[PDB]
Amino acid sequence: GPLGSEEIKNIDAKIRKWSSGKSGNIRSLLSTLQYILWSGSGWKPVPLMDMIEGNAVRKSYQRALLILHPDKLQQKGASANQKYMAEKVFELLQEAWDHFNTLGP
Repeated sequence: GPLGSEEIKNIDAKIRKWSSGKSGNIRSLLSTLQYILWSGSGWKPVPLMDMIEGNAVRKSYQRALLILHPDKLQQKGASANQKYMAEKVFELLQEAWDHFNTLGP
């Protein structure tokens, strides 16, 4: 159910399994979003070879923002649990974006 404890803990666990060994790495997260997002989020898969140069990374990041940004989800009428899942994924994406723009991989 919306914000149900068992559902939320299950979402937590899926996000942990998905993000493991990817945290801080923007390409690792972007290249695998299709494995964590729900159906018809709008995400199109993007292989590592399409996110090599800086502007390609930035473009793919923009696309992820436009899906996962809490304001966009609210505006798209997402469910409470969708918003919860997105907030966790979006936190990971932001942390990785900041690393990309300074240290890289």
